[PDB]
Amino acid sequence: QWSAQDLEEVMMEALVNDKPDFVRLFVDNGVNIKQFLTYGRLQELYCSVSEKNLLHTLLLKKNQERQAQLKFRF
Amino acid sequence: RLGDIDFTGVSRTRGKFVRVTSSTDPAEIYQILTKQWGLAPPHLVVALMGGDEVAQLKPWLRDTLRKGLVKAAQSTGAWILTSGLRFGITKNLGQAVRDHSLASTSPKVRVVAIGIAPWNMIQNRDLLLSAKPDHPATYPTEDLPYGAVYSLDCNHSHFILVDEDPKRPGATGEMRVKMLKHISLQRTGYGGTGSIEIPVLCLLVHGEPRILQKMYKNIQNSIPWLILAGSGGVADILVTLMDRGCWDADIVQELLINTFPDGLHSTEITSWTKLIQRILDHGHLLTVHDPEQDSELDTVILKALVKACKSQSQEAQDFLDALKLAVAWNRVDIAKSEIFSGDVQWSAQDLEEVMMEALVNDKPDFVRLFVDNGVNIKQFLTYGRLQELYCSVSEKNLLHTLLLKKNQERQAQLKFRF
Amino acid sequence: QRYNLIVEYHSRPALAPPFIIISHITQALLSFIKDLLERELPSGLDQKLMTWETVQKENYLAKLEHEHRESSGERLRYTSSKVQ
Repeated sequence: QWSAQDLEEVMMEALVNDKPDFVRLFVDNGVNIKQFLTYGRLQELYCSVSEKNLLHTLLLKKNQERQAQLKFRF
Repeated sequence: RLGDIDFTGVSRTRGKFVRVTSSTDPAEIYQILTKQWGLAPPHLVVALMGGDEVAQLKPWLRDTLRKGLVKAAQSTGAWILTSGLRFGITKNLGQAVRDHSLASTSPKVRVVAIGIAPWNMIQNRDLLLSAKPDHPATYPTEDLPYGAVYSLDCNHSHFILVDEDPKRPGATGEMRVKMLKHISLQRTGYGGTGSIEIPVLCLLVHGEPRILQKMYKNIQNSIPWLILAGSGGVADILVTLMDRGCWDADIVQELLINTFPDGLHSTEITSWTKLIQRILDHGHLLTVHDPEQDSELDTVILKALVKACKSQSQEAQDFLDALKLAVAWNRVDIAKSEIFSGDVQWSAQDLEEVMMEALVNDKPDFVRLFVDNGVNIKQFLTYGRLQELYCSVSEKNLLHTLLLKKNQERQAQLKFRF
Repeated sequence: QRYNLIVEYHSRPALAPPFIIISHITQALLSFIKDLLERELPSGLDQKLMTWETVQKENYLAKLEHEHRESSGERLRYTSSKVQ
């Protein structure tokens, strides 16, 4: 038996590590994205980027610009 | 006790309902369904007889079931009799039905999800107790856990809320059985000219032993039954017993104990054993649907209906209702394999009406089949019949508009439409 | 390019210059005193259109998957695995 609360951590792990098949499997097995994806969780997803892809460098540039103009990495 | 419900939530929807007691005549309920709520007599009735158990369908089996049911129902006007409570497989079926209703280009063909639910299991019943004829009652939708009280599904269009019988706590089951039997004795059309007997069918999804009496009563009413292979409950028991081919008291008792360990009552176990034996004794009314093998719910529905008809009798008139169903669903292969296979003698006069139906509704495969089975076009196609074919155009194609323009010109220059 | 031209002449006032002066004066006077594209829909119609688009998307994806299952390569792979 699989509950939504059980798969939350595993859903996060599959979502961060780019495993679309497992995301599809978990969604079909009771994970309710409406329930699961809060704004805090979306920001957590944005923070845990691979640090080797374009989005990481772009967000780093944006953060440097914000700091120069002036908890979570992004 | 007629009223309307205005569901409040993510998606605003309006739903009708009527209170009814276990002592009512089902004829009144059918009359209000057809006339008061304007529901056309269905071309197919499918009743869900499970899914309220704690254990639920496997997600792949669940989505295949809803997809197949909706796809089979969309062909004609179908009713999906469910316990209209937001829980389990019922919620998914209601969601699929409403989604299909919204994206349906043809309002003529409609898939209606009727809900028959007990009064004692309704949440916030006093909220809908108002039911002002001018002002529909406001109802909030809440996805409650298993528990013992649920909330009415927002996606179910119409409801039949039955009161609990003071004698026995099976008022809803008896009402469902009587409704199905009464519907089985109606005609698909407004008039009995091109109308068939409404094909009523029950689908079993992970039954619990408390439904065996009602299932047997339905079988005694001579209505087909569909069993999901992977459902989990009594469905697996039945499919395994069919696989074995024979049922013995020890074998079925062992299966009952293994599948449902919680139930430990010698009298109840013996009664369930007898009920299973009596249910399987019919056999012709039982059909197994295995999505892992067939995955075409319409095919299994048609096979079950024709099997029931063939077990009933062999006369050509009896098969004629199943023949019109096959014509409606473009199941030339199923019709050829089941109806037009040796046993049934077929005359030219028999197929004339069905030939007309297949010809008008653009079913070339059935036209070919009927021509090869004795229909003589030279005999069949008279000038009057050709004019009848020209009159019954789809009203949505170019020929209809062109003929309408020609008729308007003829009338301006100045029985049958064209 | 034709889309761009049609949009531009859709937004344009209805009188060709040098007459345009009249339309501009009318527009300014009305603005001081007081579409076929980019229309907003009622909530019910918007919801129905969203649902219809989702249903069409599901049908399109199902058609893709079906034509993939009955592709020659997929049939061969299935046959090879099953015969083994």
